[PDB]
Amino acid sequence: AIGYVWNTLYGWVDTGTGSLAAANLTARMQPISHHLAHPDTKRRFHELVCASGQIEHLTPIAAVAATDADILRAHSAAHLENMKRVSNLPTGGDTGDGITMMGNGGLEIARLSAGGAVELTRRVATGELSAGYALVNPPGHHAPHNAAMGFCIFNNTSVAAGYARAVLGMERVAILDWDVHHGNGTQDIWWNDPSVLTISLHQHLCFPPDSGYSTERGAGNGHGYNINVPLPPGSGNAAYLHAMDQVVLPALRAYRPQLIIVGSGFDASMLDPLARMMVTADGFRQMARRTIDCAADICDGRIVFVQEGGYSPHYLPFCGLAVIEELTGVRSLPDPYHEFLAGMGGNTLLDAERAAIEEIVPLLADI
Ligand SMILES: O=C(CCCCCCC(=O)C(F)(F)F)Nc1ccccc1
Ligand SMILES: [K+]
Ligand SMILES: [K+]
Ligand SMILES: [Zn+2]
Repeated sequence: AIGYVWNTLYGWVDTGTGSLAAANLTARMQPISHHLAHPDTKRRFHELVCASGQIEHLTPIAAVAATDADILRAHSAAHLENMKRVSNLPTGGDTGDGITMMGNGGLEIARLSAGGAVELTRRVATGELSAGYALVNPPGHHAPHNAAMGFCIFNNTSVAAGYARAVLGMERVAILDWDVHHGNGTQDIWWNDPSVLTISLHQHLCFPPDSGYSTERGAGNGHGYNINVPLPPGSGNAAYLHAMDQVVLPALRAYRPQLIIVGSGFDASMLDPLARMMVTADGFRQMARRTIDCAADICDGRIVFVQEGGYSPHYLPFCGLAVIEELTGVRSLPDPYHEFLAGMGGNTLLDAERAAIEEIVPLLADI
């Protein structure tokens, strides 16, 4: 039994008329119909899940709105009120950073997104479901304790981990983030806390700026329980898999969490505009396979995938379907881009990719 969350409203997120920042007449930034982060990309993933027949092998899980209490396990009271404030606006607006807009009443979607991750987590921890994928939107991993950041209103995976901790009585949770951008928000929230291990693989210095160095390791009792794996631009399947086997899986095995949550972004894909990595659907399949198999060994298979980024409306759906096919064990479709992307490279571990991954190995000893 594999849980699956999609709520119609995830496809209704209002990203405005700009590309990234707002449309801007002085700067001569022409309005456009599809902002980089337009919800269509993730809706296409859902429709592919359905049209492929994969949905026949899933157990649909209705999202429940994250309460104020759920949100406060990961965020400050000032953050929550500010988001209520912004959501009350006639056309809503920018949440603070200039690129993260909430539409009017947008808070309802932000609660359903966080809440989808919570509900899926609850039913897996219960033993109703062995595992699941929550295809939520807006994403979560850039939102720190006290802010919205980089399209993220609330930190979905941290709301879920906070629920696993406080309500389900779990002692140890791991959050593995393979969205191509640094999970700065998740790092921030659990910084001082050894009871949540946070692992981020990312393109070095992609987003946020000046963030996600390997020297960011947590603090206090949480020192040694934040792991960053910054990778050079151009890294593909070989680099990601090397990183899985040499860093991620050993970290997880050393840590012994009771639940693995995956911040699952597909913006490391070969065709993504918002990074320069070369991962293909098979790369993501192989990453999902190894993490699921790891979960089966160390925490009775309790693994929850939660949607993060990815900006290719053409390719993301097939990267996403590959991960769901690994959960259900049922293959629906080939990757119709495979032969096209195959010759492009990324499948060889380059010396500089190896050196980047080898820098993190010593950190394993402190877990
Ligand atoms: O770099 C950006 C774009 C942010 C990229 C957003 C990545 C978000 C995700 O993939 C996720 F949605 F959070 F998962 N903006 C920016 C950064 C610094 C100065 C001015 C603008
Ligand atoms: K990441
Ligand atoms: K931590
Ligand atoms: Zn991203």
